[PDB]
Amino acid sequence: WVTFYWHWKHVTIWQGNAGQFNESSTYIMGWLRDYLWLNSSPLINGYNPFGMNSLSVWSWMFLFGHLIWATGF
Amino acid sequence: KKVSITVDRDPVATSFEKWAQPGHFSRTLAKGPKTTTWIWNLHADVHDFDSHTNSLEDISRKIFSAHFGQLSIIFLWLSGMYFHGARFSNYSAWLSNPTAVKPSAQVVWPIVGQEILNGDVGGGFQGVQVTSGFFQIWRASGITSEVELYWCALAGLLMSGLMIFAGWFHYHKAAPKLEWFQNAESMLNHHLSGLLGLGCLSWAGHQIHISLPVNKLLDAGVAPQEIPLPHEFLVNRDLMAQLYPSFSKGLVPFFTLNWSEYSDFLTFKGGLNPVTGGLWLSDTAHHHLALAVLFIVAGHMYRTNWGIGHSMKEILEAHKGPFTGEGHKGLYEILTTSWHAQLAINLAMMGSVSIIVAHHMYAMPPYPYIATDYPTQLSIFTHHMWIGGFCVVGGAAHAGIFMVRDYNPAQNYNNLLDRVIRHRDAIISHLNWICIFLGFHSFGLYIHNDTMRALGRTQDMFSDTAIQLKPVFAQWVQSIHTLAPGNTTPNALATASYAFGGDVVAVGNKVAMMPISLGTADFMVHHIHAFTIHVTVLILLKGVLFSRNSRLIPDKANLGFRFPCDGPGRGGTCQSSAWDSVFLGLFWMYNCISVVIFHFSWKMQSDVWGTVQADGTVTHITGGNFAQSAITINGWLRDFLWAQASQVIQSYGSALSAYGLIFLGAHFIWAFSLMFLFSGRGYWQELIESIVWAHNKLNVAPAIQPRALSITQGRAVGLAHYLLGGIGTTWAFFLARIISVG
Amino acid sequence: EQWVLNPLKVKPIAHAIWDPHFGQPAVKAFTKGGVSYPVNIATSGVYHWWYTIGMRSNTDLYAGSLFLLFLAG
Amino acid sequence: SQFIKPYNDDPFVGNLATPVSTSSFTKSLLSNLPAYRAGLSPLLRGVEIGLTHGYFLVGPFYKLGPLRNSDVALLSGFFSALGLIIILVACLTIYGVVSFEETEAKDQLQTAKGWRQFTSGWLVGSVGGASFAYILISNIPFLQTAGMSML
Amino acid sequence: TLNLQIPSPTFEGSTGGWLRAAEVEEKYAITWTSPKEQVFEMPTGGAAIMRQGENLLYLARKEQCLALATQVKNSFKITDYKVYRIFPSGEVQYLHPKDGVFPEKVNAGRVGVGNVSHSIGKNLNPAQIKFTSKSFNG
Amino acid sequence: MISDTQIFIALILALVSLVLAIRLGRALYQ
Amino acid sequence: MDSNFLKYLSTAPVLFTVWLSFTASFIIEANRFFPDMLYFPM
Amino acid sequence: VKRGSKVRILRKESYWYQDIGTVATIDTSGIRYPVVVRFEKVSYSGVNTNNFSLDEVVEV
Amino acid sequence: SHSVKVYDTCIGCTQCVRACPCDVLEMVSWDGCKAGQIASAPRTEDCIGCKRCETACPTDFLSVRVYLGGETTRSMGLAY
Ligand code: CLA
Ligand code: CLA
Ligand code: CLA
Ligand code: CLA
Ligand SMILES: CC1=CCCC(C)(C)[C@H]1/C=C/C(C)=C/C=C/C(C)=C/C=C/C=C(C)/C=C/C=C(C)/C=C/C1=C(C)CCCC1(C)C
Ligand SMILES: CC1=CCCC(C)(C)[C@H]1/C=C/C(C)=C/C=C/C(C)=C/C=C/C=C(C)/C=C/C=C(C)/C=C/C1=C(C)CCCC1(C)C
Ligand SMILES: CC1=C(C/C=C(\C)CCC[C@H](C)CCC[C@H](C)CCCC(C)C)C(=O)c2ccccc2C1=O
Ligand code: SF4
Ligand code: SF4
Repeated sequence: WVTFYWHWKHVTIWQGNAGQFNESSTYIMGWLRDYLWLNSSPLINGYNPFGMNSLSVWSWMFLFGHLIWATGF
Repeated sequence: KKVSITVDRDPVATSFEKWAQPGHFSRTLAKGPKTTTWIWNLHADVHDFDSHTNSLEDISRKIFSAHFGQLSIIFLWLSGMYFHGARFSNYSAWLSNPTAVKPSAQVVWPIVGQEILNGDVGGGFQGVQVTSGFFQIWRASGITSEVELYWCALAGLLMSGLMIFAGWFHYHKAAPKLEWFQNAESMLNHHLSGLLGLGCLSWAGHQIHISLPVNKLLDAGVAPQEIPLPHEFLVNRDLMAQLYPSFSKGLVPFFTLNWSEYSDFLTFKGGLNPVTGGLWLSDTAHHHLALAVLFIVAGHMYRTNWGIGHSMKEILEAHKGPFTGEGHKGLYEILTTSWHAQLAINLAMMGSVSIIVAHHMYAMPPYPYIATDYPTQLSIFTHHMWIGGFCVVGGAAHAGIFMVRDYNPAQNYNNLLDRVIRHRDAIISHLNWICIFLGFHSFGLYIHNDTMRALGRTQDMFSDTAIQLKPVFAQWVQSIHTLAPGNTTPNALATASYAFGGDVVAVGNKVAMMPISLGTADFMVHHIHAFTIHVTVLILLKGVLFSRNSRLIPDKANLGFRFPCDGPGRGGTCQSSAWDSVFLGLFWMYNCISVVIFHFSWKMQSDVWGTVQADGTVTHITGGNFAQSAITINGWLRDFLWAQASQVIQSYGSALSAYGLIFLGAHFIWAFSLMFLFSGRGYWQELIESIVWAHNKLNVAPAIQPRALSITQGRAVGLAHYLLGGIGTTWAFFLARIISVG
Repeated sequence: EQWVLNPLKVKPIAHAIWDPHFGQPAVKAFTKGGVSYPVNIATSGVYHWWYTIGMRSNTDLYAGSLFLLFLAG
Repeated sequence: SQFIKPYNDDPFVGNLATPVSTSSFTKSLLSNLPAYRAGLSPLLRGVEIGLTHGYFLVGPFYKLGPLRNSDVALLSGFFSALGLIIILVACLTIYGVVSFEETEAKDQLQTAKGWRQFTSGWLVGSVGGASFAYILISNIPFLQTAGMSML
Repeated sequence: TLNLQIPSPTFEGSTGGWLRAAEVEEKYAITWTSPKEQVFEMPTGGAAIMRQGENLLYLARKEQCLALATQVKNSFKITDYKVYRIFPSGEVQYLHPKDGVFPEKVNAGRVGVGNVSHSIGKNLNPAQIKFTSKSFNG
Repeated sequence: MISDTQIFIALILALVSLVLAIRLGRALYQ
Repeated sequence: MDSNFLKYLSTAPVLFTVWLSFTASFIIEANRFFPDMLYFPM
Repeated sequence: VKRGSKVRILRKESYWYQDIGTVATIDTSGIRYPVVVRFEKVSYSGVNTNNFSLDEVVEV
Repeated sequence: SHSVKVYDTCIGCTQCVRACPCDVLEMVSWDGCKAGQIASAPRTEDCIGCKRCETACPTDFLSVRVYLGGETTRSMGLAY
């Protein structure tokens, strides 16, 4: 929760779009859509059927986490 | 005679006394609560009739009357659906314009701004869009007005009252004896010939006499209000004979076996109706009539009061060979004494039948204008897939319950059950090995393809533009079934479904059905399905076969079907019961059905569903991305999960915003479930001790001592909230996406 | 030594990549930071810390590494 | 006429005598395998087993490896098979080190000297079989394309 | 003493029986006498039919033998059963009932092992017995 | 930049640290 | 009124459901006749 | 203490410590815990009676 | 092997001995209770640690106590 708050606030200030955080952080759907879904696009495009770039390792590691977390269950 | 009616009159007096005594059915529970555990035990074991008494007759009577109560509830639900279709729906406007009017049969009151959920569904109507498919069913049945829906609702209410009265009469006034219930041959004869056979015959009658002329007039472009009433189709043979001239010949061709004269309203055309995108109703009428004939013939098989007929005990005992000892001996006694074995078999069959229904109903749309209603198709496939999986796991669970409780080794010496028990280790070891093999050579392909695409080696992947795993067998079966009309099915005009191959059937510029090609991704996901089903079988079968004893616990049958453990000893014996195996198999059923419905949604949205435009090209919803993206987990994550969730998270401020709310709420409850799943009883009991101290300080401690939920109840509550959360999340995501884009 | 001259435009390199499971496009896509070999872009902030406390070249970085090796011994 | 019987006329041992487990064909095949065949030193058992497994180890590495579309595919596959052979020989060595105490008996597989002889034979057979497979694929164009050369 | 020549109940065999550790580490034996030939459930899974007279059976664990003893006690009223431990060297150690009288009945000559002369709430805290071989019981 | 000799010197110091770490591990293992 | 039926009606689940529906009906009618009460009006 | 009296428990490990029970029987023989006390609240094991010594019971 | 202790709060109801699946406990003569008997654990090398005896004990907080210790083949319930 702390790192989600820190990262979403700092990304919205650095983008010059702090009003997006000011209007979307008051409800959970804003957190899910404007922070989690919105900022996932370069991460899930680290590799695709069209190519790959330098983020691909994080694109792997992300999925890696989604695997290993589930294994703990 | 041997098959007769025996009934006891007034066995239980109708009184409200036991209504005021919770736990009356159980001698342990009738003493009254001392702890909060009592309440949960009261609601958990209440319909577990065999644990309250040893008399099979009373248990069977309770089962019969509870089945009547469920039938009453189902009839009340159907009457409700008919009434809400009659009064709160846009059904006439949908009948006038099926291709442009969204079905809607739920209207909300304006209270707190929830009237925004009454979306613009077309036809001058505002309401919640419905995906149960009732509009297409009523169009197929020939219902053209809401008055007929009102009468259907009244009939449903009357049948609900009749069922609940029959339950009260057949428990409380005239309860059948145990000898009446123990007639398997008579029950099968009556239920095959009368329930299925006469039901199919009467529905074929309704289809031929009512559904075919009304639907023929509807497909010709006649407005519903000028269509003649069904009784006019019954009495005016000329009015029918303009549409089907063979009705001018009457019933003489039927009794003289000149049946081809009836070839215009009993057809075997196949394919789909080009106007509506559904199956030809003449094909369905011959189909249900043939099913009626086959079921009535099958309903004369079993021996009864008269000398003709088969004896199932003799049939079972005659089938035995050198590999199997005594063979099928002793199973008739098991299935005529243990209700749990019958519940296992019937739940397993109903689940498999529901799965077959889901597959065969997406692939061959049977109703007019249901094929281009993509939300209805997705909803009924997902719903019946989930019901089928639940019923299969319940069949396994109640098989385990039979194994713990009703199994007698003295009556089961060297039969098939005994030999299955005696090589349970070989069964579970070979199945475990094949499950690990399936897991490696199915999921490691996805992991390998993810790594290769991440490593920048596209030529090293498993894909159609790389090293190929071609589904040659399924493609060959598709080629045979496409070639089947005129070669192995000479009397079929078209294929059974266009999914095997053929033309693109499109209705109102939307694809009703088109060929569904199978490539490397389809190979991988079908072997993923096989892997998940085999692992679920491994869990459930291992729980059933080791329900009575094991090398760990030699007296597991004495502990019962449902116990938390046998202590921390032997290293730890946690989750050793068959119930905990069902508890894990429900999770794996959830995983299996989730992957199945994800495959279904993506494959129909990418390769089947879409819009037809000029020059005959088909523009799919996701533009054919399944072939190159469904070979990696990253492709599933981005192009299916991330891409299609845009509709449910941007639904706020629109009519679909409730799905987004439900989306979040399911996301909440599933996570809440892990609090039960990951934790243990002692922590919560000590925290409850502290809270009890707090309530003692203000002298407000309850007389019923609060206790933490049991270990089994902790597992069950976590599983129930987990399943509710996951199914609700998939529900909201699927429904919001398919309503928005389809 | 490149990063000290232009701190706000040059991407800091943490360490080199030698992975024989790489294909050629992964070798190309990780070749950043003004060097001719695949590298990882540093997120630890050691560049800013070491630059602020007075290190400018690669020689004193190596001397500090030697001193800490000796101190660990 | 029962086809499934208790194993070794003991009904309480954890095994059953089945046609798959205890028929004449199964007993003949198991007794004629080098791991069970009488009259063999452990060295020759190792030689036969290593020849077979090292011979078949070349194929998947040649046909599916990362260098399979290059001119050095067979050389890379044989070298990878040899590395796998060396790894398995190390596995055999540590198994024999930890599993057996030093005894005079050396004519059985489950002795220290017998397992060392078996490991030596398995290494020599594996290298010989892998080299034979390399020679055959190098010298026969039918094996290089796995049968598409006929088309 | 254990008579090795006692005939066994008629069983068709199963995969649940004893493994290599029975012939290598230790094995257990149970004998009992039945008044008639009757079908019982094996503790390893499966049904066997015990003969009239004496029955000898071999198991891998003591708990399996005692589970069978409890089963035949509550289902066939057989209480004369005897459980022995057998080693690979052939030494047979009689286990149950140890002095001929069942453990739930008091017999003379039995001495108490593990008895503590105070209530459980009078056990010591670990801090008295840290860095010391004194027991927590006192 | 750094030369080969400097890397070799660092490797020699790391080997000395390896010997000292092995000695500390043996001392801790009694 | 049969006393056993009244005692059944006095059970915790029936009274719980009736009381919570009664409370919900108060909240629903209050928000129907006096909507959008974010605040206590001054 | 006597028959019928209400007593408070001073045994620390007891479930009913500082709670009130009723004396059901006082044994006269040389028993370490001769005071049978019956409680209205059941324990975690579901029992509602226990034996205590004379110093573990105080009259209220 | 696990350690099983019997404290002098035992009332000699013989339930723990009857609940034991491994024949670890037995009843011996005693003068501390009205029943004239106390439980004892001479055979804790066969104790698996299932704590069925602790479940069976009716005295408020238990008189028989099982402390899990070093695991052996018998205590781990291994048939292999
Ligand atoms: C041909 C006669 C006949 C028919 C039609 C049925 C029909 C049925 N039996 Mg059944 N039964 C029969 C003979 C028959 N039984 C005999 C002879 C025995 C004794 C051996 C039994 C013993 C038996 C048991 C023990 C149980 C059933 C159950 C059921 C129901 C299954 C649930 C279902 O699909 O409901 C949906 C199907 C419907 C048709 C819904 C309508 C329900 C009503 C009752 C149908 C009445 C039709 C009526 C006779 C004809 C009027 C139609 C028209 C002329 C107006 C179903 C209603 C089960 C149940 O749920 O019991 C309550 C059950 O547990 N039966
Ligand atoms: C044909 C259907 C059928 C029938 C007749 C039975 C009948 C029985 N089952 Mg069975 N079972 C079934 C299907 C069926 N089951 C299926 C499909 C499964 C798999 C999930 C199981 C799994 C199962 C287990 C694991 C067990 C039983 C048990 C029992 C027995 C007692 C049940 C009881 O008292 O519950 C009383 C009723 C309840 C406790 C109500 C349950 C309410 C559920 C959990 C929540 C429903 C959520 C709702 C749909 C959504 C709400 C969400 C909303 C709030 C947002 C009884 C013989 C138990 C037993 O003792 O057998 C001997 C047992 O241990 N069954
Ligand atoms: C995504 C998480 C995850 C994963 C990977 C697994 C994996 C497994 N579960 Mg499990 N499970 C999970 C979640 C998961 N589970 C959850 C959440 C539940 C909750 C109820 C369960 C409940 C459950 C039950 C009840 C059962 C299993 C079983 C199994 C095994 C099935 C055999 C198999 O498929 O082998 C294939 C192995 C995999 C797919 C794992 C990934 C391996 C791939 C191929 C990559 C390999 C890389 C390589 C090894 C790395 C080497 C590097 C080196 C440095 C080490 C397997 C070990 C069953 C079992 O063991 O019976 C056989 C069984 O009965 N699980
Ligand atoms: C098939 C999958 C795969 C494999 C096997 C590798 C293998 C490797 N990659 Mg890699 N990579 C892959 C896919 C893969 N990659 C993909 C898909 C991407 C995305 C493009 C990358 C991106 C990538 C980058 C960007 C980098 C690598 C690097 C490396 C190398 C790390 C060397 C190292 O430090 O070893 C030693 C290994 C470890 C220290 C990890 C083990 C840690 C353990 C598990 C912790 C617990 C230890 C504990 C004390 C127990 C000890 C056990 C005892 C036996 C020692 C190694 C050769 C790095 C490199 O070149 O460095 C030389 C590097 O910078 N890779
Ligand atoms: C097909 C059949 C149909 C279906 C059913 C089925 C039964 C499963 C299946 C059978 C299947 C499978 C099991 C087929 C069985 C297969 C195995 C893999 C065949 C291995 C053959 C090894 C031979 C060629 C070589 C020895 C090397 C020679 C001597 C060496 C020369 C070397 C020596 C040391 C001397 C120095 C020179 C060099 C070159 C170094
Ligand atoms: C975790 C725990 C384990 C147990 C112990 C512990 C202390 C409790 C702790 C360990 C801890 C930490 C402290 C362990 C960390 C340990 C050490 C520092 C690992 C360093 C290894 C350096 C490699 C082997 C060598 C390069 C040198 C090669 C041989 C040189 C070539 C040379 C160059 C080219 C120049 C020419 C000359 C030659 C000689 C040829
Ligand atoms: C939270 C939790 C509990 C605590 C749950 C408590 C004991 C039961 C909660 C039931 C409440 C009282 C009923 C529903 C709550 C309603 C929202 C409000 C209560 C209404 C009152 C008038 C009753 C367990 O007992 C438990 C047991 C085993 C594994 C995990 C867990 C676990 O995670
Ligand atoms: S833990 Fe189990 S085996 Fe050990 S003494 Fe108690 S009941 Fe017997
Ligand atoms: S169960 Fe408890 S009270 Fe009964 S004899 Fe055993 S130790 Fe004593």
